[PDB]
Amino acid sequence: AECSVDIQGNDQMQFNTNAITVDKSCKQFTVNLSHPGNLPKNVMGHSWVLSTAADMQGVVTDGMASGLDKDYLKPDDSRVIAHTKLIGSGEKDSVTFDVSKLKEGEQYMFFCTFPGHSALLKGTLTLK
Ligand SMILES: [Cu+2]
Repeated sequence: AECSVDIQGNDQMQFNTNAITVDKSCKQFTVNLSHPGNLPKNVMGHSWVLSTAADMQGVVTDGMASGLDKDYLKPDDSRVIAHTKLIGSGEKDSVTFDVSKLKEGEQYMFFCTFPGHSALLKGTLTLK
């Protein structure tokens, strides 16, 4: 796929990919989240967070702090250029970011913020 990537997350708390390379001429990427599973968004939710590793943890720890209604996300985090809604069982959400937001050289990680999710589910983004 050009300047889009068909991601997913599942009941077996695993991401179907653990890395993403974005195209330097991509002038707008997309990440279409897809939940194939039987667990609700309240006990096995997932979401795609775009943010370096220099702040991944904090967006995490400060993510599971923002209630459950605040999609276990700190409201208006600058430490996230892009993120997806908290879908769940049979749900499907996405997000498209500015590839001018994506700085070269700087490492980058996507993950899940649901209390103890980022730990397991994640993967490296890059600007090849
Ligand atoms: Cu998750």
